[PDB]
Amino acid sequence: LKTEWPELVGKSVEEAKKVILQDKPEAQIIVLPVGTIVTMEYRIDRVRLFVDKLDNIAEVPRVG
Amino acid sequence: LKTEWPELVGKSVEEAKKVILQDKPEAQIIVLPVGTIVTMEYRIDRVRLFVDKLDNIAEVPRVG
Amino acid sequence: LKTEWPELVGKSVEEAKKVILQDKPEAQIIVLPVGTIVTMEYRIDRVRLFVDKLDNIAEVPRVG
Amino acid sequence: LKTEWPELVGKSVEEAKKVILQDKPEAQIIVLPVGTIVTMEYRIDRVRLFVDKLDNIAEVPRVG
Amino acid sequence: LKTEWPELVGKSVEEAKKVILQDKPEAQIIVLPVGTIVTMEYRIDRVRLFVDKLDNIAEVPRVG
Amino acid sequence: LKTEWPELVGKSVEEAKKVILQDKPEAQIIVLPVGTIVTMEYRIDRVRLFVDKLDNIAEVPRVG
Amino acid sequence: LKTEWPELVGKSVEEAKKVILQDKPEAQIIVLPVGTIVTMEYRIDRVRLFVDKLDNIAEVPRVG
Amino acid sequence: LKTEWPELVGKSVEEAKKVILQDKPEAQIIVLPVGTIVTMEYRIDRVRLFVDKLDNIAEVPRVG
Amino acid sequence: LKTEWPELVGKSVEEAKKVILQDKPEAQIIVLPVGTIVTMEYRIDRVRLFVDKLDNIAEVPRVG
Amino acid sequence: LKTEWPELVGKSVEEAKKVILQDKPEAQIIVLPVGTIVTMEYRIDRVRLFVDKLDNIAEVPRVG
Amino acid sequence: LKTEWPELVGKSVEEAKKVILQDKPEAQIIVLPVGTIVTMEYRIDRVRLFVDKLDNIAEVPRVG
Amino acid sequence: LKTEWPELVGKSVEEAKKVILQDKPEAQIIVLPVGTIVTMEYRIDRVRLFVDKLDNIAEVPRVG
Repeated sequence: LKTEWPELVGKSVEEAKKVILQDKPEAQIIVLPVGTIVTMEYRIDRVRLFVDKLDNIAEVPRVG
Repeated sequence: LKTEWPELVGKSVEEAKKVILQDKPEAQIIVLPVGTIVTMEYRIDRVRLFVDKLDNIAEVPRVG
Repeated sequence: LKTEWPELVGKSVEEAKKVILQDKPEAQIIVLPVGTIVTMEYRIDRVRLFVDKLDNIAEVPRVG
Repeated sequence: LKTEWPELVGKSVEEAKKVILQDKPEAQIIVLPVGTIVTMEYRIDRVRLFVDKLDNIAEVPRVG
Repeated sequence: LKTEWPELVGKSVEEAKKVILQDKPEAQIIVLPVGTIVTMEYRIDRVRLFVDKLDNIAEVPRVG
Repeated sequence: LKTEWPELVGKSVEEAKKVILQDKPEAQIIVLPVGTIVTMEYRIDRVRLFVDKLDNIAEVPRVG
Repeated sequence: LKTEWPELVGKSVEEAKKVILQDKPEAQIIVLPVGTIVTMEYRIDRVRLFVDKLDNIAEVPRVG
Repeated sequence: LKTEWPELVGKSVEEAKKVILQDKPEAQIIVLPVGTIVTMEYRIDRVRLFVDKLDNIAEVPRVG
Repeated sequence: LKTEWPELVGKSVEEAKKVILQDKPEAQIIVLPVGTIVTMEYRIDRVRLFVDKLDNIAEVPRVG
Repeated sequence: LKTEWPELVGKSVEEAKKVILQDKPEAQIIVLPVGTIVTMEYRIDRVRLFVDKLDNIAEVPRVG
Repeated sequence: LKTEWPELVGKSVEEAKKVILQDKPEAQIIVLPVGTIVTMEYRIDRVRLFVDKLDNIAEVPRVG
Repeated sequence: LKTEWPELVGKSVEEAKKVILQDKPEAQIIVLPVGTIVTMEYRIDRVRLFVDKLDNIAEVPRVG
């Protein structure tokens, strides 16, 4: 399953959209300047617990 | 499919681990203080394109 | 009760406003670039206490 | 409806928990150092749209 | 005493200025994009002490 | 009216509390490490309007 | 000695320059958007020591 | 007039205090870890104007 | 060529070091808390040019 | 092997691209404003382990 | 040896370039908006060691 | 002239100090956790001009 497009680095948005929609017809393509947000790899086995000063769960745990 | 544990907000790490491993035996549980990183919802239909000043792809596009 | 519009990811502002105002006629719609602020889920059961070096309440506690 | 506790500024965590649980027996109390995260007022009428370079919706819109 | 204008969320700058100057004729109105600075509630009873590694006062204490 | 204590820079928390409570018996004293939050002068004549991409009011305007 | 111009809040750059140069003919006036940098009060009696993990001086101490 | 102590880089806090108080008996010495705040050179001729979206003065101008 | 160890997520530092040194005997292993720095994928084909206001090269370009 | 172009500091993007593509015909050139992201030297011998509160591996270790 | 140009504060880029190139004919002049990056004084005697959780060297030490 | 110690990555502070002081007897060694500050290469030919909204010099230009 193809989930990354390293061949598109350096290419135009127009070329990137054409290639991505060929491989992933349902793609919802979002165009952002570098450094807008810090993306993160999704790990379906991982569950992060964010805890407070007393080691209680402070945010809703979710897979990723 | 259960991917979030809102019932665990306010509970201890020990209780959270017990509940999560019951629902998701393979979970790799990570314990972090609030505010360490900014997590983000994973959207399997979305592909973000991060672009440079000339609208060329600057980072490897990936699903999420 | 509908409080999220995942179907609007990738659509235009114009389409998003039309859909949101159909579902939520009172919506006050605000349009911001990605990464402007870090939004956070509202949890009506939760009360965060922000404390100082001596574990005294430093900000007004509020629900959320 | 009471949703804020300005009278607790300057008091201990122990006193704050006692008062909050009297007013809101279901409260899930989280204790964090000042400056950990930037909280934000929840506005049930507001819907923020976070948009990309081409004014398309980049994140799931939600009430708040 | 009116110190907040929740009714103005979603309205134009022009409408906001008209309403604010009606309620507060002396208002010095400043127009900034979201996320420029992090504003903070002013609490006339509170005095924050900002301390150094040795718990000495490092900045001039002021009310707020 | 005294609202600042420049004479306390360099002194201990204990000395600072004694002086502040003499001048302001109602003070709610909060002790934080330098750099925890960015405080800001309160200006009772000023009203900041935080606006979105379309120059609409995005946050509740308040005095300060 | 006048070192601050609170009367200029809300006025134009043009008006501000005229007033400041009347009071301080040598002023080197710099025009920046809000939030560009975090300015800090200069205290001629204060000397900050910035220290490393072993409590050694890590940066050149200077008055301010 | 001596306003900087480059000879103290690498020395202990104890040695630094002894030297600084010899040169500047009135010094109010503050000890902070590196990176706590971003200090800035004070320029007595300079006046920064921080402006809003409409080029109006948004903060009190001050010398420095 | 193995350059990533996804199987180590959730395991101890001790187990991780043992596995990494088996696969990569020369590894120089560094142990940091999450969120200390933002790491980035190295792309041997890519050359980033960081430019100033006038589109001149402002930093030494390097592969990566 | 040439992996850095210190001779290009101060030159135009156009000149930089010409020189880089002469030395590295496969270069994928990305043009970004200064300060967009914090780049980091790639060290093929190094493996960073990012750990959680309990010293467990929190992110996939990778060479660099 | 002249390494700083305090006389140029408040002057135009054009005037600054003329003066700097007179004093330093080899200068590679870079023009950036305030707040883009945090510059730092170079100290030829200093060597910073950046260490990990176990006090091992985590980055290549360099003079400065 | 040796100005960097890549051979010390992964070694202890004690070993690093011994090696650095052998090569550079005058070194003023500072020990900081990773991510405390963002260091930057010093370029003796470069002069950065930091400019304000009107392209006037806003900070003292210096070599580096």
